Amino acid sequence: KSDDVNGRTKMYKNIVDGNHQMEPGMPESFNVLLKEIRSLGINIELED
Amino acid sequence: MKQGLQLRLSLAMTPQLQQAIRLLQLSTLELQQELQQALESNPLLELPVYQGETTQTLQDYLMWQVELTPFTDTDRAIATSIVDAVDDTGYLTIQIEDIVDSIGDDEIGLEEVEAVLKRIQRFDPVGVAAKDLRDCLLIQLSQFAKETPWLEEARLIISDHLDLLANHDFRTLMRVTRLKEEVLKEAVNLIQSLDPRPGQSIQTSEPEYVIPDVLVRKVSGRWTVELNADSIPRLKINQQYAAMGNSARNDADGQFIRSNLQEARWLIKSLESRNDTLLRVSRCIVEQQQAFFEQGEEYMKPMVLADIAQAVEMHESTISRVTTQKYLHSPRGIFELKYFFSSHVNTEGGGEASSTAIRALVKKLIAAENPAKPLSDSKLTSMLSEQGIMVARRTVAKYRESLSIPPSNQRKQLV
Amino acid sequence: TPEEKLLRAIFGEKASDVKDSSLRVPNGVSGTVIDVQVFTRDGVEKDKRA
Amino acid sequence: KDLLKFLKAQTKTEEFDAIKIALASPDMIRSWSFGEVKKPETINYRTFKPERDGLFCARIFGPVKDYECLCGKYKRLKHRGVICEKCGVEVTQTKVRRERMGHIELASPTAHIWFLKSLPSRIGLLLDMPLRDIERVLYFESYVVIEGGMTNLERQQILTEEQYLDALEEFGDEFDAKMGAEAIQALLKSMDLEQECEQL
Amino acid sequence: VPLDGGRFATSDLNDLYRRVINRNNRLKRLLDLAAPDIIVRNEKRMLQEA
DNA sequence: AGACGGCTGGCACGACTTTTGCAATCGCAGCCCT
DNA sequence: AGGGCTGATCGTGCAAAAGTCGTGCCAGCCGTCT
Repeated sequence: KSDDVNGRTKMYKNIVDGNHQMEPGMPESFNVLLKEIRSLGINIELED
Repeated sequence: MKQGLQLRLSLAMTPQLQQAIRLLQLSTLELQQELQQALESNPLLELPVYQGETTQTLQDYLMWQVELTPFTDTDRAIATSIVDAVDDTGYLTIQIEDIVDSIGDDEIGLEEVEAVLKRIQRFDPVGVAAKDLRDCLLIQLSQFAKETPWLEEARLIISDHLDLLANHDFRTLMRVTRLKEEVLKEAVNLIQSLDPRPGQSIQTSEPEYVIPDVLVRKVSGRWTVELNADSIPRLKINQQYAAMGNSARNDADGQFIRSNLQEARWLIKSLESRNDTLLRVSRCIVEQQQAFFEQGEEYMKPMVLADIAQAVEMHESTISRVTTQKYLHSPRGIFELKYFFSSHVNTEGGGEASSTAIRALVKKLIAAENPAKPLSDSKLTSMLSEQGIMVARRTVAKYRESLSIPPSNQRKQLV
Repeated sequence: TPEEKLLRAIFGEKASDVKDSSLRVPNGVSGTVIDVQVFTRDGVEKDKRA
Repeated sequence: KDLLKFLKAQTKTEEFDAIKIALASPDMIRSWSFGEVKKPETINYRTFKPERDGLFCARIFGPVKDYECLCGKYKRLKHRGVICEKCGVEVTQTKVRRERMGHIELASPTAHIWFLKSLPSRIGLLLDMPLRDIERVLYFESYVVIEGGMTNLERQQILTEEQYLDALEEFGDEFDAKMGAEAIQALLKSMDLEQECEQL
Repeated sequence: VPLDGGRFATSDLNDLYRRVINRNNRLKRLLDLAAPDIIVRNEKRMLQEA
């Protein structure tokens, strides 16, 4: 229901195909948060 | 008169400063960039929140249709490649062979690409990717109901009689297609309502910007003009810097401050003089172009650069410099400064006419003509000579080319 | 633009010169027009049915 | 490019666990950015096109709305990663414009306001200096001394304009001092950590 | 975010970058011209406050 | 079915436009060469 | 002890070659009527 660009189309496809299955992805708002924090002299990144 | 020498009292080589000042007044928005560049060097001169809403953009609809439609992974890639080759009008920009080459797959064949293109053509609600006006017309006819008047005749005409329609060779089309006389006009009219360039409906964008520079309008019975206050740049001498330089303890620093102040003062004076000269030139131009300003383009006086130069004390070179990328807004609209100047055409009654006004009158006459019988260029020349053209229709032909007027044969069409 | 020139020779009077910017009622609004008015600045006298 | 894995490559995300945080470094900032902005111009009203070397400019921040390059040539999906010569622009999706940050060099040094301004003075607690001194020296009106052990002067003490001039007058070119953020930067780089930690 | 259509008029994000960019450009250009210490220090303080 | 005609487009020529490329001569005097 | 001579400061055009159009003028051709 959110900013996840790759999720809305996939869920519309699954619903019109009658799959009722979920694929999470990762919200774009968190990417905006990361980009905004990195604008300040503060390093933030995602580990594995 | 009487020969003599200097018996009572009464010029200049402008250097790089005044030379660049003359090189200024070429533009306004660009002048701001140069002014900022100089001011950088000169140190003594000084939610509900509106965010973009996504739109279909005439391509997201195609992508959504591709996603919803069932297609193979290779078919999906080919569909994406086809969607890449799209146009605002709606025709495929790149060739099918170009798409096959861009695919870079030995398997990618012309047959599969054609099948994908055919599926995509019916995919979107608007018929698109036809890559041919004939193809788009065929798609529209196929979408149209079978029970249509002269539908088969219209389809046959669209098939291979496109050239006959292009030249408006109705007699040739009737002779070749063996179509019914004055009845094929119904099929032609039906073909006319086929929505050419269907994709362009999804495309919508406008400039909504004129960036006016001058404002002249009629008031109290006379035209009054003024420079746009917002558009005119302004420079201010840094008072703190001037005070520091005046009381600078270091002699070298004071000398540098003095040199910078002199340069800044010269630049400011040059900018102010350029603005004032432009205002005066615009006022003088309006004084003589009031007829075109009020009555319209038809009442445009044939004017030359020397004509404007005579009314002012500046030279024709200054006129050309002023008449460089300058747009003035008035009640009539936004027009370029150079658009005022026009050619002089000899005319009956001794007067001379502006070639722009002559072309406007020619266009007005041509538009107001019987569609069955289009006016000949010689006929139009005679009609304008009835108003005193004194033209040989070659200049009329050039003006028609400027207005993209079609041929008399081409202009004529079935009533 | 040979394609556009051909289209204009075929259809014409559009030539893709203008885009549709017509004023259309937003969705979910049904009604009857009571009256329209038009205001034109001085200097323009189009006044087709003003 | 086979064009069958390139589209599959865009839609991918990592496990992305154990998010960390740390102070940034100038090298990391340079690595993040692709180009440098130099002009305050954002958009031109003459052509409605991205400016050159500025905000919203091409050759930085990525391409424009389409795969079409700004110059006009190399406008098709047939080109996937090539960069044109008349215009340096990667032919990609437009969404990448939201993932490319820029950089400005800022030759003059500058302190970070988030530090030395919260309740604990990071600069103050690093240098054992009062806040008043740090903001007074941050604005070119305190002229703190940097170093100099030969002179009878403390390493970190406030020396006003008159004081600085007279100190340089009698002590000569020995009592080195600065008045800007570079003073703080030098005082902070030219100090050990383990030795002061052991002393404390 | 164009309001009038003619002018976009960015605010709260770009005027600040504009200020910093022009001020840094003026300082960098001026620093290479052996400017007096007073003016360059004042320009540096302007840059820092920006 | 070969010629009339109007169009169109190439060709040319004086007459309006315009752009760039110049950057003159002038009175101080102390220092360096002879 | 006397000459050379050195750099400060200065300045809204124009003109000259080039270009470039307005206008007319010629050559062909195809739609057509003969």
